[PDB]
Amino acid sequence: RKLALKTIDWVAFGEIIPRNQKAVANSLKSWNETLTSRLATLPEKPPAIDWAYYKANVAKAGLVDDFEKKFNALKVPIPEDKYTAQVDAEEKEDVKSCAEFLTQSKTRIQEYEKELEKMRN
Amino acid sequence: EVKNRLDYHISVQNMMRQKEQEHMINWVEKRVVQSISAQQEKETIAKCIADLKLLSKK
Repeated sequence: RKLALKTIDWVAFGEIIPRNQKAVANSLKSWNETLTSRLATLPEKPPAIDWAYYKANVAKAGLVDDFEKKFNALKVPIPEDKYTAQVDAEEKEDVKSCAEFLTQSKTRIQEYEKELEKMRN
Repeated sequence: EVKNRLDYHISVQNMMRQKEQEHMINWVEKRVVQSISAQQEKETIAKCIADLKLLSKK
């Protein structure tokens, strides 16, 4: 796969703590860092292999040739999602934030402003 | 994981070459050194050259 690249605003996050996901945040910082700083250091590939020259200097011969062909012909597996429904579980809770909560909230908020006008006046 | 297996095969062939080499060497050199000086002229052939030292060094 890749890397999620995304943005972290730390006073925002941490404060958010809607109880059913709150806990994750506090832990989530520390978990992320582990991966973050670690991956930054490592290299992703190792050295490469000149099988011919090594083979010529081996005396248990044809084995290296076997391993060589099999290695070069071979592909290793990959690692895969348990969860790309989380991706979507967002947009649903985002409906929760906006429309559901937004609108009824928005109306209240606006009114107070207009209200304040007159109660300044 | 591959590399280590390869290094063993190479390393053994190296180690065995030396472990033969010294024993082969000692066995050869202890055999033919026992001869030689029966030809005293391995001695003379250098008195020859050693004389080409005694001359041609000064």
